[PDB]
Amino acid sequence: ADPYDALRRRWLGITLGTGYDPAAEPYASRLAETGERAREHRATMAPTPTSLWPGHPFDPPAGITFAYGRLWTMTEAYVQEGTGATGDPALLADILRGLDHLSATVYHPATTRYGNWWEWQIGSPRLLMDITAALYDHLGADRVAAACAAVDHFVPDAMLGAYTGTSTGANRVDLCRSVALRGVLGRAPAKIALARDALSPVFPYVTKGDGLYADGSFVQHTWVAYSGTAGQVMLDGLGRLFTLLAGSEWEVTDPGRQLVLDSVEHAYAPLIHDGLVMDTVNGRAISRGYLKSDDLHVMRSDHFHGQQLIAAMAVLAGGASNAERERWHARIKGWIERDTVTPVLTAPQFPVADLTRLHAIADAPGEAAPEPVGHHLFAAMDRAVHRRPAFTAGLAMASDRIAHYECGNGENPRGWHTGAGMLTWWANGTRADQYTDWFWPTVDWYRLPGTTVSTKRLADRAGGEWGAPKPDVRWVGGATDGEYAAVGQHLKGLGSTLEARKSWFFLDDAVVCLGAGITCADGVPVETVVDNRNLGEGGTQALVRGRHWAHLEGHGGWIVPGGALRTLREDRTGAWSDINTTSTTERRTRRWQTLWLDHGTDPAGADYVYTVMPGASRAALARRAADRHWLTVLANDDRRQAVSVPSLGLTAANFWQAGTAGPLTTTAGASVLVRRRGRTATLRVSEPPRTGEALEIVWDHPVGAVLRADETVEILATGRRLHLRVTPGVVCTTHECEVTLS
Repeated sequence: ADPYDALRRRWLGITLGTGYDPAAEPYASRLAETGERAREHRATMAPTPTSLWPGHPFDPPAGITFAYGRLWTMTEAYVQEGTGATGDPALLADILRGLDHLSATVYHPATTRYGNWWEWQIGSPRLLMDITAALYDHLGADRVAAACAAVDHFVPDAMLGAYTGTSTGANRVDLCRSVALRGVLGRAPAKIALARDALSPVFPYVTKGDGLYADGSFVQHTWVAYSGTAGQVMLDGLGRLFTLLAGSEWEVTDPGRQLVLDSVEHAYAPLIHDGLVMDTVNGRAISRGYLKSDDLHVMRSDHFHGQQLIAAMAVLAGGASNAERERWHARIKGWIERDTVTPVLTAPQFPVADLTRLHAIADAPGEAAPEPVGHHLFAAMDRAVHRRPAFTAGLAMASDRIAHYECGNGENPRGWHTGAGMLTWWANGTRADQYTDWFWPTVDWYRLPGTTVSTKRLADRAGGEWGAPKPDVRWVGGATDGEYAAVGQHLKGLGSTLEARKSWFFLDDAVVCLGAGITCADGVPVETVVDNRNLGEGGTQALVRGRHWAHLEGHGGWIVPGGALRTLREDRTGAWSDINTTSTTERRTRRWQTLWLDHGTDPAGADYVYTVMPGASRAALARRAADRHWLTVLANDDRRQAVSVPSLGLTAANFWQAGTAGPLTTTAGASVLVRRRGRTATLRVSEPPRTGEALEIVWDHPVGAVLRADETVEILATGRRLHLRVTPGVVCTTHECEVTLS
């Protein structure tokens, strides 16, 4: 009918959800809880020249936002079925008095802003608009017009002008949201259109600093890999607006919008496993667990963050094409089926609108999609993710672009080595709670899985907060064909003289890990942590040691040739408060199985070889341990590290400098993957140092003719050898060339 009516109602569908049964669980419990809190706020509401609730003053301005936040909850009790206060006139009268009092006292066009800009331009107006929308029919024309004028005053048009300062990224999105709503409720088309338009500069990929990158990475705080939690914010915020405006005269039509939509499968989905989103992209938030300020007592964890990120995808899906919706829902349905740790459909933190969208997804006909097999290298944030039938793995590195770790606001004080080549993993089709079940509050932060560290003692927050500490290196990245990968990290340890070359070769049922050039002058032992597994409370999983191997029941195994493997099993006790000033002091005990290699004190060019086989059975492990022809280490030194795997027709090489490994030669630091498939071979090369200088590769193998090659790849010779000249760019893109053999 009317276009403003269609938006208002669509927004209420988005904010409150639609078409569920308020008498069914879990809705019924969420609605009752909103009722119960609304009664407590109504009982305590007390209007005075300086507050609306006692103890929350209007200066500092957080007191204003705090007041609107409670009137919102009161509104929800008013409009929703099953709260035990649905449609109660006395509750209505109290929301009114509270709104009038804020309007009359602080939040109006005569007040010149004080303190934190965010409370006036984001916190408060986003709630005022939602209240005005939910209570549109009960508020009268003067209140509606006065809410609009207040928004015009605190968020003028100019706040949607220059894309800078407090008006970028998530801030820009949330500013548009208020303007858009003010347009809808005040029936002002120009404000809607300005909201629509001011979304545009959020769409393009960035190439430095905060934002989404073309390769799918997502960075925040300038240096910190942050897809896990900051991604939730950008998808939910944009998701709300794309959905609101879809089908209307102000629908987003900017072709950039496709980069937002593409991000769901290209940036976020690969970091989601059976419901969790990987702690390698959760920054300091890995340390929260039970928050002291959280009255619902819901543990933060990789699953909790995953649930939020999944919910946000389900929001954006109303703003996408049909074909997109049907792919995204199929993925979400798969996650909903596989997450046995924190059941998505009954997650306690979900409000009913999120519950509604996720149940509609689970109740629809259509595939539950499995996570596809493959490899995603997020080079711009130094992250990799590998999936095979037997397991899922996530790797965290650090470079001159990406912090070793973030600490700040009293969180994550010991996260120093989470960037030191940390290799996290899950065995597929087992409960996916390895990092969820009080992993972080109990772990030994000096022996994170996969890493090489000096055992040197470090202070809490060593290196500085907010992602200040970055190793002084360039070569961090790799090459992939979307299925297998050569990844390498030139490591300088946090707060240490440690320097090391670490490589990972992600194969079909294993990751082969090579290290070389391990050099330290700290005066203390240096370790490589072959693994460190949380076993849960009182775990009795058998550890069996053949081989040069060990196998951990329920987990997988490790092959370490040349012996000297150490192991320790021990119980460790801790509390989230040990790693977060804002978390509770409740304690748990967890048992741990830790494996490592001891490089001695002051190593000078030490090295290692090990293979981890996540998810492997005992028997698969004993056979691979006895098999000495499946893998050849072609080179393992500080000039180059390289493997040959005949069963995959695979040659993989990290060149730390010009050199030769097996049949490959390069003029410069490069990562190279060659795959031979009968009569065809594909070559992939990237340049992780990112100098962008042209480099040459020679593959000593007879090749017939070139089938295809990227523009950036020049063919210098075929016949007896293949000789390429690659102009590689500065973002560690993998360049491709496919040739017929021989």
